[PDB]
Amino acid sequence: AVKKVGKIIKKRTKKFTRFQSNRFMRVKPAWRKPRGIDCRVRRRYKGTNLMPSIGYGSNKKTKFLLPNNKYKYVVKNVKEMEPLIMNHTKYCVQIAHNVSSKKRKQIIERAKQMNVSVINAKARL
Amino acid sequence: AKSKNHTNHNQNRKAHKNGIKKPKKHKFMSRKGLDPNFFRNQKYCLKGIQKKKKELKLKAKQEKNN
RNA sequence: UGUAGGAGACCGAUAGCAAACAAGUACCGUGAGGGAAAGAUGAAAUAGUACUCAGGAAUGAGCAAUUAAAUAGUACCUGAAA
RNA sequence: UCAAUUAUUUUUUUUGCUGAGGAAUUUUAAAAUUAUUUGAAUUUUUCUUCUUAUAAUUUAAGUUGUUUCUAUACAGUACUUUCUUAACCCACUCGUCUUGAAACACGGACCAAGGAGUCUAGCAAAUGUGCAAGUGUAUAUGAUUCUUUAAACAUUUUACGCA
RNA sequence: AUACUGACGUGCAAAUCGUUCAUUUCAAUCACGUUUAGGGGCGAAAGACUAAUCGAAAAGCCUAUUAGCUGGUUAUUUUCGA
RNA sequence: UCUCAAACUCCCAAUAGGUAAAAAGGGCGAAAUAACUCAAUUUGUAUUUCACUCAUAUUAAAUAAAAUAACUCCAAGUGGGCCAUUUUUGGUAAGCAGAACUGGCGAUGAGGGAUGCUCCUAACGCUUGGAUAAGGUGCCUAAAUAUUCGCUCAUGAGAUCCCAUAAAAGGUGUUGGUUCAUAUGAACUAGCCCUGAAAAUGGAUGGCGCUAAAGCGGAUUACCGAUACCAAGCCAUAAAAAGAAGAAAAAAUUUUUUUUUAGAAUCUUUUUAUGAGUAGAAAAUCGUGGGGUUUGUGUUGAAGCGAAAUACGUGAGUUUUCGUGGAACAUCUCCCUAGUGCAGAUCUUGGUGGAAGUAGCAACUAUUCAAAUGAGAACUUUGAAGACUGAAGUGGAGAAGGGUUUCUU
RNA sequence: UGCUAUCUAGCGAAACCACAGCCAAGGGAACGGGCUUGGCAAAAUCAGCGGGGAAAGAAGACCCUGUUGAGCUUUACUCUAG
RNA sequence: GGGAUAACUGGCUUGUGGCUGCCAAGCGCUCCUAGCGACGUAGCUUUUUGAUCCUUCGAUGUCGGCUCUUCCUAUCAUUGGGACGCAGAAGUCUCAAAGUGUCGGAUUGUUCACCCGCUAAUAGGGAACGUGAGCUGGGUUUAGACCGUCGUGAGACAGGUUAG
RNA sequence: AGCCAGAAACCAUGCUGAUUAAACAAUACUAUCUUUUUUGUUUGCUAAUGUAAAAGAGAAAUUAUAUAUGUACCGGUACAUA
Repeated sequence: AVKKVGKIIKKRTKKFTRFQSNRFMRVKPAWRKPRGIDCRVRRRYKGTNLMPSIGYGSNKKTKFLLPNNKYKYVVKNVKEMEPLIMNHTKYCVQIAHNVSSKKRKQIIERAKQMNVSVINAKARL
Repeated sequence: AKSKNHTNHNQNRKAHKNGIKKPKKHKFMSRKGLDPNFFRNQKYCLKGIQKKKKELKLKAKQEKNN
């Protein structure tokens, strides 16, 4: 059920996958809100796939936080180090999809100079 | 082709949604329909009072300036 | 409309002219008429599969072989889902 | 033996669940309690009351302490977490028009791509913006304006629309 | 082309096949060529026929005709809500 | 004197309805003004200016999450409704037609009613715990084979509103009563039970079952029982507070070392209340194509695609890894623009399944043997047989129509 | 009795298809394959068959409705060739 | 376009139909009740006909017969009985009973009906008005045609007929 | 209360089926193999793991229920005992 880690409480692990998605193969699993009449979702019959709800929303101290205890910041250029040094105690680097290996390695070295771990550090090696 | 006729149903309940609105209860009311002769004499009286006020106001102001 | 330029906050091959193409064609209709589907290997094929083996042959395999690359071999880019 | 039932009260035995917060002047002030100090009170007190002065503390003023363990690890069969069946309890074809569909109502074999409130005219209110008894610059002219310029810029004092 | 309301009825066939039956020297049958064309023709009349088309042929256009009616009408959360 | 009436009325309810409870006002006075007014310029009327003064320093009766009130503007959706209690009209009646008041459903989950759109309980963010409601407590099925007093045996008993049958009428079955007579004989009476009491797949107190009840009628508690109720946390919405600059801790050996040190108005801190929803309206978002702008990503392999991720977001999504892949890719910095978001239309177009190795390859009497060819021969060729077409011929010729189909290799 | 069916070798479709596929009763849009309670319920198949799938089909040809029509008629209205 | 609305089932109801009652004035020589039973009055059912319009009109194949099976009982006969207005023979009313049986023709479009005959008796019903991918196609009910009546007419007729 | 006889009804008997019981019994023969002990069970494979219920998984009069069991006499009588 509910997932405490320190004073970071996250309410719901399980994603609100879309109503009867396996039943009709054409349906995709990402949420879509029925405008149907007698849909067994909005007409709120118990035991079906649950609706997402704002109530499940994160606590304001946590909001977007990771179990890392640092907010993730995605990095595609070396120059992004300069704000990240001042924020290192509150923010963590993630290196972007594209980043060429020579540049990526250089950013990884820079991140170590900034004393902040890369959360996807082993990538492209 | 075979219609239902009427019902008063829900109309009272609809009326209570915004409530039953009531008079604004003004202290003055337009008096077109009210008693000729007596009301034109009132118009003369009122004009008379206005003239009396005007005479008083004009003389007092002129006295104050001097 | 015919021809010639110049264009674009246009379309990007089920779109855009019916037509990116050997299309006003094929094809269908007694005829007037109706009218498609249809692009892409690679930098270079003056690099387009040599050679060997097993096969009646098709083909297949290879210690053999082009290419940077052949689950890149001309029904050749990528190659989704069912 | 001294019930019982009301009334105002005073406790107590085990125990269940909870811990938000984060105090650069409201985690402050008083209260409380303890050890002091001064004056009183009264049911007269080894938890008796008030207020006079001093300290500490907590019942004030939203959990803290101690000891384990993970572990003396470097990813392991433990731990995190995905997938996977299970099992208990619950779970009727979706869309649809209809007061009313699980229907013996209608559409849907399946998958992919494409696939439906727009544009113009005139009008209105809204809100922004510029100016104000004016406003717009119309057709058009003009320029030391000429890849982008098919716009941009300018207009030698009673033109016209609307007010 | 009368009947077997036969076989066939995802056919051999969008009317076939089998058996039965009517016709067979005349208002006969067949060919080819020819005439009459769309509110028109032509009709031993059944509204019959006029190229798998008919109580108004086929082709193209006015046209994206019109439809108070049928169907469909596409991401998310939050708020007020008949 | 008997019995009476929707469309009769001497009298006459409950329910429903209206006015009332003072400050822009009301009191009692004076002065003014008239073309109104009387016999009569204060004789009144009405108005105006000046006075003196009425509760509200708990409010000229209460009570009120009484401004969430008004009012203006602009617009939507809708105009086929239905159900229940109670009153009710027509109709033999009707899950029938038609009304009234109110509440539901529609537009609504949740717990009970065995099941059930509507009955009852009760309206819903996400969670933890409590205690209850409607309702239960023999088992299915969670809590009592609880307590307590009656009544009840049925050769088709009975068993929770709506609710799925049931009556007049009987009964020397049993149980209480009550009137009479003489612990007996009568007569009544209502409780249970019986008769009255027949239907269609096999069959329905929900089923099993239940009789010292788990039946019927009471009472006594305990226990169980909801997303309703209370406390607590978190989320968003609504309202309200309040706001345009300074040292805390730990580790060392007073001084060295380690962490932190907020001021961005659609903003930050804080508090309380609130959270239903079709049709419908609004706002905040997220994505797609293109444009300007900004500052980046590219072959030390990007986009794309498959598979994923201790990933992030309530969510749409976003971000990322590995694999494939081999060329162009972004902008959230800001803002314009649009052929801009699909599951569905007997959607359009294309591909593809299950149906299925199935339906089927049935007009027209029949082939056999041997040989040759060839990789291979039931259906090619040659021969031998057997057969058939049977001159209205599967034989010759020619027309239409086709057009090299001919013929050799 | 023939020809088929049947079985093999060979070639080889289609209609249809929300998901499907045992009942009984109940309630329910008042006749359920799925729902509630009961009965129950143990692979895989081959050959048949017609009880059911309110089986398949064609936007009820019937009936009703539309200020959609069309056909036809008259001493309906308004015209008009003759 | 329409289950916004008929004809087909189902459903509610049961007026109408059918079946069972209660009673006691008469009838039954005589005798209320062996058998009856009025005037009255209570139920039950839906094999009747209605009333209806909830369900289905992008279709549930519209009557009947044939064929075939199963269920019901409100029993006609067969088995066991009770009563009698019963001497026997019969016969009549009645109860437990659904184990078993319930026919051949003539005439019909026919449920129904109506003769003739057998029988041992020739009971009554349900199953989507049992049963059209079981059959049949005679009938209502497509398009051709006929006669009568009605309509000026075109035409119309739960008026009749033949062909489909 | 206790009883009896009594029907084409009822249940057995009889008869048919019984991969309707995911049923079973007896018999016959056979597959390097069976039995006892030790250690192990942190290219599709080629050492090898599973339990719905250990914790003292302790406990065999009997008709009974408005009375039972022994023992002694002849199902009965007498006497003990729960």
